Parts: sequence; structure tokens; C-alpha cells
Amino acid sequence: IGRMEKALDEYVIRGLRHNICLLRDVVTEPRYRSGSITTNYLQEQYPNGFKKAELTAEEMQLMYEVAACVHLKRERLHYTQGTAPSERQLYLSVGAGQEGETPVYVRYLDDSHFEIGASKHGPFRKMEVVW
Amino acid sequence: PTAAEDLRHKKKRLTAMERVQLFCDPGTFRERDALVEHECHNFGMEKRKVPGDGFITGTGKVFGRPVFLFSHDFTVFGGSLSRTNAAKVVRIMEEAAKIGVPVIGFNDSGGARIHEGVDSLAGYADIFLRNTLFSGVIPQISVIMGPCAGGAVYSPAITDFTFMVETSSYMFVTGPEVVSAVGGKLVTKDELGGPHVHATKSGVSAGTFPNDIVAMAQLRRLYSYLPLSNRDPVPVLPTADERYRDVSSLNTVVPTEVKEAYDMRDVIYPVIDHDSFFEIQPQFAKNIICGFARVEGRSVCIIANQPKVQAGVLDIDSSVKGARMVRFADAFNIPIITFVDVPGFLPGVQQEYGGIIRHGAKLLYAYAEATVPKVTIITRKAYGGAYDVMSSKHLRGDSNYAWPHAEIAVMGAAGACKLLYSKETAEQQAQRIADYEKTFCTPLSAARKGFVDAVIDPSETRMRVCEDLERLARKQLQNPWKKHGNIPL
Amino acid sequence: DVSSLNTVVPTEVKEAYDMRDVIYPVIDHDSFFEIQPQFAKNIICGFARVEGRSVCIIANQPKVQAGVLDIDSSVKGARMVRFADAFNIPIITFVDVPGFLPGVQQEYGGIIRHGAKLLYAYAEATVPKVTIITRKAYGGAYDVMSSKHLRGDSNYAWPHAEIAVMGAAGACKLLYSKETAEQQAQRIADYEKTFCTPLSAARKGFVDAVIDPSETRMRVCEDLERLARKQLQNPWKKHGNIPL
Ligand SMILES: O=CCCCC[C@@H]1SC[C@@H]2NC(=O)N[C@@H]21
Ligand SMILES: O=CCCCC[C@@H]1SC[C@@H]2NC(=O)N[C@@H]21
Repeated sequence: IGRMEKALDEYVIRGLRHNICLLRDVVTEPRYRSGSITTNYLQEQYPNGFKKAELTAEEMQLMYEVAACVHLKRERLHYTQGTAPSERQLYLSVGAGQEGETPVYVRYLDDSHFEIGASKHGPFRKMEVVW
Repeated sequence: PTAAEDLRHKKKRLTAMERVQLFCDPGTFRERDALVEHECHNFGMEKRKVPGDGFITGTGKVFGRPVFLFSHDFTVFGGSLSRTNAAKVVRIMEEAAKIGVPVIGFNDSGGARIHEGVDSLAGYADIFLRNTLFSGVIPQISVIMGPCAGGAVYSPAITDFTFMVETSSYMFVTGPEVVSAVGGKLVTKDELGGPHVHATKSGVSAGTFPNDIVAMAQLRRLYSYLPLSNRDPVPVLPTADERYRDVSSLNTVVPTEVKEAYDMRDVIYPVIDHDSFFEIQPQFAKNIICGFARVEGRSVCIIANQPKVQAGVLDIDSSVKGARMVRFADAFNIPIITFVDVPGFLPGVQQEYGGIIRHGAKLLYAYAEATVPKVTIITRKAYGGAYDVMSSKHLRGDSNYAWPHAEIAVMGAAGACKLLYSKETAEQQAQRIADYEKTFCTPLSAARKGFVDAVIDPSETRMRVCEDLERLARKQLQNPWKKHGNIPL
Repeated sequence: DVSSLNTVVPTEVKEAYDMRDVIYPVIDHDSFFEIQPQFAKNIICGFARVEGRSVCIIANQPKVQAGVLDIDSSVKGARMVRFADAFNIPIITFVDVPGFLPGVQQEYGGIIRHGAKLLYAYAEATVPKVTIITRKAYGGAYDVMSSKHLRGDSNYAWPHAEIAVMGAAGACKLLYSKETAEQQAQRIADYEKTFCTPLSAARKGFVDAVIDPSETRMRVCEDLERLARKQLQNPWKKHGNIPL
């Protein structure tokens, strides 16, 4: 299953819609991983239309961190020669109303390594992003 | 400390200094002049002097490259110009003329300052002359953040590109009060000169943005494309994308039926680098696309027809749009890449009553006068004078290519069959139109004459374009000596 | 960090100071090569480096003769400016002048010819120029020492500067012919307060900005880096006709 989970996310499809979200949500459901299912499983678990499951706090935090890293990496490309920055303090907030402003730092110690933290003078984790 | 700007933000609007701070780098703005007064002494203006005098001019720095800018201030006197406001702008433009640096201005003026008399006209004239002289020397970009009325509208017009903000901006020559006075019609300011009107109807505005923040964010991206001056070379940026990336999806873009339509962006996007298109005038004359893009890390100019809208037929507005884009691109040594799909010109009385002859000649003049490297690709068809206009090989074109299902003919098969057989026996349609289209509506004849270099598979377009654009990097061509041309206005 | 420049200028207008205390912090360490050190000591000329590039230095000195322009100083500065411009070398000047040296010997020796040489050299030059007014600039001396109107690139002043037509006494005398006696006390002070300050010259637009003395190195490096590629040309001539 884990393999499928991972393999679903690496399938790049552009130009038309698909049902990969439904497959992902069905596989990730703890009912499906319980061990047994039924033939009325789908409509039993999807009474009104279809609604994809949401994200937990840590997943949304990780998405924020990766977004900040990507922003910094693409920003450094446009600068000329060595006149480029290496650290910022960003304020990420999804939604049109800035729901949950989360301050973020970034350091870009190498080509594919950062020092993400809460802000300046905050403990750093040194994750990795390759894009 | 957030003093004196609470009144501004309460109206859901930003300040000039905040806009300047958002545009440039975090700490690289050096305000030039800050303690200047109007010295008017008329109509009870001897009092209420202001330190900044309603203008903010500085130098700044974007992406490590220098810039010059100025911003109007709406709080102070409504942003009106004077004998003294225009002096700062003139000094900035003169300095940016000595050094090869561009100029960007954020217009917010409410009109002229009446209390100065004709001195406002003097300042306007000086700014107009500087814009006229320095156009083609340094790129000029203008953004309109608020009201812009009176005769001040003309200086943004001479500038290369004008952008507009959606909710709280407008521009026109004469106010609606005079329109009501003379004609008797009641029209609001937005109905007269709103951003939508200039985006779709008049064709003056080159774009529209939803917010000031987005305006700055994308203005930086636009600035990343431009060359610094007239004599400086085209910028080249590092990029991980490579010319060996596979593009085989182009083999299927063109439908096998001649009456079905397709989107030209499906051809434009694969050739250029990923996520590197900046469309210019997206909502005006949609049958033609113009903008900037990068090919192997160097900025180029894109001009292509679109059979999605009106069968990709040339027109007045499309001609003006393409002509302006080509002229600007050539003025600053930027390569041009074109994609051709045209059945001809739009037929109609309104067209001749509006002067198609003048307007359609502008694109041809711009294409013929240009001396930058050109690359042309004929995908499906090219008929009549439209084939000549859209950068044909005879107009000193560098390299021309065609796709295996193209067609290059004098006109459609029906008209040729009609003219070639006056009173030939009836039913001549079936056994003559098919034969003529088979024999002469194909790139074989044009290739025999030598009008296309080679017939290529659609999968090799990126390879060919990168090769040619790399080889043509150092072409030196010059026109005969002239004081200047005489373009059909 | 150069914060020692905040204290170089004394708070009294009649006390003297050494201009080298202003010259040395701005340029790089141990990089001054004085030219003609023992002749016309009221003016200093030489070569120096700013951020690794050679520049030309021309500054007055209130230590010697109140920093007053003269014949010999004019010749020295004119030759230095002409040589520096001939070979595309940036020029940086520091201004502190009360005027020209008064005396019969001066007119009997041709001050009119010699003082025009420095003005000609400053006006003819096309290299980037930077000017800093520390304390004062009066009369034609302000015009001669690379004023903004002579196609100067950037001009700066310090917060206690003074730019006026002449001293307060002469202006008060000419502005009130036979005004009631004791006019000295309540007129000279007022005129010096109102017009012997950089506010009026900044209002007219003759100085770009009024800066803290601690930012001089930053401003000079920024301007000299930006001005690296200026291209200016004079009208066509076989050659000039300088006042010999
Ligand atoms: O066959 C009759 C109408 C054909 C029009 C073909 C297109 S429409 C606009 C343009 N002008 C032409 O003469 N041909 C094309
Ligand atoms: O007040 C009387 C004498 C003031 C002289 C001030 C200095 S001396 C040389 C130069 N020439 C002037 O007119 N003023 C300065």
C-alpha cells in the first residue's frame, strides 16, 4: 500500500482531470487499512457526493516549509552573479483571509539543503528539498 | 510609529513610499531629493508649504541591477505637477540618459496645479520632450495607480508599456462634466476611462492587475527580461532546462481536418522554457498573441496567430499590436520568433471605412525594417498578402521552416479555380478544386522555389530554434542612412 | 564603521581643524599619495583609492590661511583636475572656503586670469564627480569648487553647513543703507539664522540630500560604483582656449 501511496503522488497528469484524488483518499482511509471491506463500501463512506479528506497540522506545516524552500530556490535563480541573498523571513498563510499566519525562516546552506526554523534566533532542523 | 498614513489606509489604499518599498530590494532605496517647496506666492498659496512637494524620486535596485523611479503622492495637493515637481523628474530622466539605466514611474496625479498658471504647462512640455528624445534609448515603463486626467495622460502614452490597477484607477483626456456640458450624456468616470475600457476597447493599457502587491510582484518579473540600455546586450540567465528535452507532443497538435480549430499555445509552450511566458495585452485582439519568453536562458519575443479566435485572421487592432511589439523588440536587440497561421484579412465595409490599408501596412513596415535575427515557422497555412506580411523569407529573414502538412498558395482553391476557368463546363468544382488543392496547396512548390529552408518534423522545432538562435548571436546588419523613417501613421 | 566624523567639525565658527581628519577615514587605509605637499598648503591634491579603485582628491584646508583660494592654489588644482580628467579618473572634492584672498598684490599679479583656470578645469571635465560641503561656501568660491550647476553628478552637505552669497555683515550692510544704529545685533544674528544654513540651498535644489557625517563612505562608494559607466561628450572643437 505504501508503495501505491507514494506512486500515486509521482504520476504527473496535465491537460485533463482524473480521479487520482479518490484513489488516494480511499487508500489512505484507516477503514481500508483495517483489513476487510465490503461491496457497498464506497457509498457507505461517501454519502453526499465526494469530499476529499483534509490535512493534519504537521502535514500543513511541512507543506509550508517546502513552499518556503521552493520560493527561495526559485528566487535565487533570477539574481545576477554573487549579488544574491541567502536568508529571509516569510509569512505563509493559505486562504484568501490569511488563515493561520505562520512565520517561517530559511537559510539555504547548500544547493539542496536549508535550515528552516520558526524565525531568527530559533532552533533549526536542516531538512532537504530536491527540485 | 505609523503616523499620518492611517488616513490613507482607511480608504483601502496604499501610499507612494509603501509602493516604492515594495518594488525595490529590501534596503537599497536612496531617496534623491526630499526638502523642496513650491515657491508659488499666489492665490493664498504662500502658506501650507510641503517638504517633499508631492514627489518621491530615488534610485533603488532590482535583482542586483540598478533602476530609477518616481512616484506621485495623492495626499499632497492631489498630486498636481508644477514648475518645481517636474524639475526632479527631468533631472532623473537626464541622469538615466547619461547612464544606461531605465526609468519606471507610478502615476497618481489628479491633474495640473492651477495656482501656478502656465508653469504647469512648461513642466509638462519638458517631460514630454524628455520622453520623446529618450524613447528607444532606455526602456520606459509606466503604471497607473490612481486617477490620471487632463493633459498629463500623454506622457504615459509615449512610454513603451502602460499597466493599470483594477479597482481604483482610470485615465482619460477630458472629464465627464464637459461631456455632459456639450453632448448631454451622463457617464461615470469608470464607464468613461476605467481599466476595462482601456484593456478591451481603446488598446492603450498593456495589462491589468488585481492589487498593488501583485502589480509590484509581476513588475519585478517583467523587469527581469529587459536589457539595461540601448547598447547593452540581451540578458542571459542560468537555467537547468536544456535543448535536448523531448517534445514529441507537437506531432499531434494540428488536426487532420482543415476546418477544425486548435490552440496555438499548445505549440508555443513546448518550445520555450517552462513557466517563462509573459503575455502582453491578453484581453485585446485575441486573434494574435504577443509577449516575452526565454529560449535556453535568453529572452526572446513571441508573435503568433491563433486560429481559436476568428480563424486567426489579421485585422486593424492585431496589426497595431504586432507592429508596436516588433518595433520595441527591434529597438533593443531582442530576437523575434513567429508562428504563422493566417487565411487572409478580415473582410468587411467597416474595415475599409476604418482604414485597413494604413493599419495593415504598419506590421509589414515593422517586419521589414527590423534587423534582429528572425525565425519563422509555418504550421498550417499562409495565403495572399498575409504570407508576405508575417515575416516572409524575402524580407531579409534569417531562417524559415514549415511543417509537413503546411499550405502556401496565392488564395483559396475556390477562387483560383474560378479565375482559371471563366465559363468552363458546369460541375467543374469536383474535378478541379480537389486537383488544384492537391497539386499546389502544399509546401512542395514553395520549397521548390526556395522560400522555406527545409521541411521538418514538428518534434525538432526546439532543436532547430536553439541551434539557429545560438548561431545568429552576432549578426550585424545596417539600413541606409536616414534621419528617420516615415512609417504609415 | 566611521563614526569619528561626527565630531571633527568644531561647534565654534572661528576655530580651525585639519581636513586630513576628514580625508583619511573615507579612503582606504594607508592609500594617500600627496602631490606638491610643500606648495600652496591651503589646498590638498593627490591620489587615493576608494574600494580598490584609484580616485583623485582635491580639498581645502582651513588650517592654513582659513582655506582661502589664491593664485597658486588655483594653478595647482587646475593642473590636477586637467590631468585626472584626461585619463578618466573619478574626482572627489571637499569644500570649505570663505572666498578669495584680498590684496593689491593679487590684482597686480592677475587673480582674474588664474582663478578662472580652476573653474575652466572643473566645468570642462566629464568624469564622475562627487562633492561634499562640510562647513561653508561663499560667493564665487562656491561656484568654482565643483558646484552642482557645472554638470556635477551628486552633491552632499553636512548638517551644519552654510551656503550664502557672502558673510552676514556685508549682506546686512547692503540690505539696510542708513537703518537705525545698533542694527548689528538684531539683524546680523537673524540673517545668519535664516539664510546661513543649508535649508535654503536644499529648497532650491542645489544639494541632493543632507546627510549624517557617518554615512560619507557608504554614499561615496555607492555613487562611485553606480557612476562607473557614464558617457558624456562636449561639442566638437579642435581644442579649447583656456585662460593662460
Ligand atoms: O470563400 C468565401 C469566403 C472565404 C474567406 C476565407 C477567409 S475569410 C477572411 C480572409 N479573406 C479571404 O479572402 N480569405 C480569408
Ligand atoms: O569682514 C571683513 C573681512 C572678511 C573677510 C572674509 C574672508 S577673508 C578672504 C575672503 N574674502 C572675502 O570677501 N571674504 C573672505
